[PDB]
Amino acid sequence: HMKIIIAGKNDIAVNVTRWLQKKKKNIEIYAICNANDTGIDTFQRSFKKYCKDNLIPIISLAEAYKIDDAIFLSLEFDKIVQPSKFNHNELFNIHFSYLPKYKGMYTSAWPILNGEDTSGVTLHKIDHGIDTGAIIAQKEIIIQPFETAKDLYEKYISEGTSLVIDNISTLLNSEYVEKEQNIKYSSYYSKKTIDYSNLELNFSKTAFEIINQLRAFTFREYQLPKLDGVNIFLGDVLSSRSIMKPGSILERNDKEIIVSTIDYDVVLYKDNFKEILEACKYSDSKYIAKLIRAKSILFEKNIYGASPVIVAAYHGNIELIKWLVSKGANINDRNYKGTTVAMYFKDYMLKSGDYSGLKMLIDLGLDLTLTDYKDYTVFDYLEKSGNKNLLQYMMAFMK
Amino acid sequence: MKIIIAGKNDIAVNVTRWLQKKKKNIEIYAICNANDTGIDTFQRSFKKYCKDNLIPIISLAEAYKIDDAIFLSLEFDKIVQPSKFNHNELFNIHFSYLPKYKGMYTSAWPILNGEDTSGVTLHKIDHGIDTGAIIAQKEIIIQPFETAKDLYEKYISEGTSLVIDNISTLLNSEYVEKEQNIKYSSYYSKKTIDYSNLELNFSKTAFEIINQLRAFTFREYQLPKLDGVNIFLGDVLSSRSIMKPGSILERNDKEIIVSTIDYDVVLYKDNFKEILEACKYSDSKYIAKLIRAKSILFEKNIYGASPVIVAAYHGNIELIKWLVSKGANINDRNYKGTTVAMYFKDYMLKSGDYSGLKMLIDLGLDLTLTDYKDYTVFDYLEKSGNKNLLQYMMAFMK
Ligand SMILES: Nc1nc(=O)c2c([nH]1)NC[C@@H](CNc1ccc(C(=O)N[C@@H](CCC(=O)O)C(=O)O)cc1)N2C=O
Ligand SMILES: Cc1cn([C@H]2C[C@H](O)[C@@H](COP(=O)(O)OP(=O)(O)O)O2)c(=O)[nH]c1=O
Ligand SMILES: Cc1cn([C@H]2C[C@H](O)[C@@H](COP(=O)(O)OP(=O)(O)O)O2)c(=O)[nH]c1=O
Ligand SMILES: [Cl-]
Ligand code: NA
Ligand code: NA
Ligand code: NA
Ligand code: NA
Ligand code: NA
Ligand code: NA
Repeated sequence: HMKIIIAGKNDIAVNVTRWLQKKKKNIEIYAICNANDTGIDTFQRSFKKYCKDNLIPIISLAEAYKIDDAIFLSLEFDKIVQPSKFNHNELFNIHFSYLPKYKGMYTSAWPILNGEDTSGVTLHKIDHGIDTGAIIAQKEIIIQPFETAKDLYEKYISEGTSLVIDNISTLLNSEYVEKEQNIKYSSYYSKKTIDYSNLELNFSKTAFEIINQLRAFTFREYQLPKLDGVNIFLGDVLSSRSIMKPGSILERNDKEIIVSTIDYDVVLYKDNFKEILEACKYSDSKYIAKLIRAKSILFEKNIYGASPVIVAAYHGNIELIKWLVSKGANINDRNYKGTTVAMYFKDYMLKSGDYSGLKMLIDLGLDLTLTDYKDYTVFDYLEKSGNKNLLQYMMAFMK
Repeated sequence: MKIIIAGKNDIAVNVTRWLQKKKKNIEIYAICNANDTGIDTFQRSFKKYCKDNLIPIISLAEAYKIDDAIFLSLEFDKIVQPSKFNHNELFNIHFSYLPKYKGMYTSAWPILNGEDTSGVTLHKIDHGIDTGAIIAQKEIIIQPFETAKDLYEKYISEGTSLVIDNISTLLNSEYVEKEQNIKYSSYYSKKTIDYSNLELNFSKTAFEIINQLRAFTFREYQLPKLDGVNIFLGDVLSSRSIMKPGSILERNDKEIIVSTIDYDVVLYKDNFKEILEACKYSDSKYIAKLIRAKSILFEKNIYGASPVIVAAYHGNIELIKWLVSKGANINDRNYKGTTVAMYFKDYMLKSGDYSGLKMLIDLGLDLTLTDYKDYTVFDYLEKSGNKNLLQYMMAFMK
């Protein structure tokens, strides 16, 4: 007889709700969605789309205020909840910082920008204020020095998901503890603190700070940082210290732009992801290696979720797959419909008739049991297309 | 031995002064910052001190040619060519714990950002800005109650001592250098704060806004304002208004209460002026009721007069004892270097009542101190022919 209202967006809303349906089938779910959920799966899943496809009713916040016997759980939700319009106090939020620091907006950027080594996710009570209610559970997150705003956000989504799952029973059974947030070190950033319509690198800063600007503004689906309108994908601190005014362009080549700072010169790497992606169809690793300035560009994706590893698999480019995996690519990487590397590779196998590299991919960790967001395995697609012969081949190599 | 002092303000004066007393064989050349007006304000003019002490004033171009000098920058404002000197004895005092807080407004940014500490750094002048290898640092604890002005004064004081503590090593190539790290480096330009258009930001937490107050509280430049009304500090309240941050919840003659992102804040209206006036004649019981922030007791008017000075001038000894027990400086000075003892001396002359001198002495009054014309209180008594008071005060000297 319990009820829960899940209000928000992206993979956190989707995977928390999924868990509920799998492990809490018993509980009635109502969903609230954000204003800019279009019902189309982008780099994050559409929660609106998920709810419609699963017959989970979508309600408004107005209506949510009047359900007395429900828990309310907000996950990247875009609406100011007014707690007094509820007739209960079981209102919970996952905020993407280690509160009491970084209340408010852009928590994937500000910690990077300010030079933080760590951040966190915090489950808390909702009160009238913004990210101010009492803390229930938290988890510290390491921000690696290579990681971008995008990587950080994806960690938020992932850890935020687990924290909810590790606590949701206590929320449902009213078995949780709370602690008021401290005054000291409390910080907050409004939407006005960064103007993503007019984003600008500031070279009157240290190299350290400037590399953190790049990192903090590297979130491809929104933007990359620019210099003279040229997109940049990361950069490094050089050993030289130019006499010239900070902001002064020291060199341009095909791959990079070097710039004067307050202290050390920085090299900014021109974004060539699109060129790299094209090249991953047929080129060997030797050729890709020379294209690469920052190693992490190998794990970037275009607006459909296609990565270098995914493109490599689609064209059977097995020596490149191996290399990409050795550099840290995910052998089970997915695009934004959940289509896996193994599914792309199956297309290559059908087209070429060369099945011989499957065994080696399986040894790299390739997982044939995974399902896309229609809940199909590669096996279901083969059976549907009537390729029984390739189906049994693939079956025999899985583990 | 020989030294070029390039810079401005009290630290440059203090180090130069110290050198003329404790190392009278050293030759000194100065460079002054262009915008030194030659006139003392709440900071002393280095240019003025140099002209009055016949210290030669030279330019960067000249400094490059003096091969047997060390070059000491005490907030010098010009980029130098390090390698153009024929030596590498090139030093700078910077008012931060480097590599953090490179650049400008180092009395503000650390407080704004919620730091508990800062410091001063003696380092090499090298390529970059504020980036040369570290020679010696002093950590400074920034107390929760301390303003920009309090921190600036610690910088002056501690930087001066940093220099003095290390001056032999500087003159004799006997220091140890450690190149700075890059990690946690920060820098702020002069564009990062616009002091001609300061606005408090209330879309912030209580902690941040109190730290804004502190950071912007530097009376001789400005105080923070709400409704064009000046504020001297404030406090966090345990209540939490539903009203948009920045909404005024209450006002009276003492204070203004405002909504924040989290905890309501009380902003205390600046009543220093009222306090200073009252110090002429009120006792501590009355004064204590005017105070909303203890440290307003140590502010100064445009001449440099504090409560303890006004009290001494008026022979208000009961209040001096109290002020001192609150942390005041019994030897405070105005912007001419006129000490508390000099003001009290005037009171003794006007009153003919000398008996309170022992009480101030026991509170720590120092009569040997000198003003910026270099006179003690005894010298002024001499010049004025007040031989009786001079004899009375002299009786106290061991
Ligand atoms: N070569 C050299 N390096 C130094 O680090 C140094 C010297 N000389 N000489 C003395 C002092 C000078 N430090 C500075 C610091 C900032 C500006 C300056 O013009 N800053 C501007 C604008 C530049 C920008 O932001 O790009 C500002 O932001 O306020 C000038 C001199 N200094 C100490 O070691
Ligand atoms: C709106 C926006 C966000 N971002 C980054 C910073 C944010 O932390 C991150 C997620 O932003 P967003 O998708 O707005 O989610 P949330 O509002 O829940 O933080 O995306 C950009 O890089 N550019 C943008 O224009
Ligand atoms: C110029 C200025 C400085 N300050 C503070 C910030 C600084 O760290 C501190 C000392 O500055 P100061 O050494 O006077 O810097 P400047 O070269 O600009 O004179 O005073 C103000 O509060 N208001 C102001 O208008
Ligand atoms: Cl198929
Ligand atoms: Na209610
Ligand atoms: Na914005
Ligand atoms: Na530079
Ligand atoms: Na001259
Ligand atoms: Na300014
Ligand atoms: Na409030």
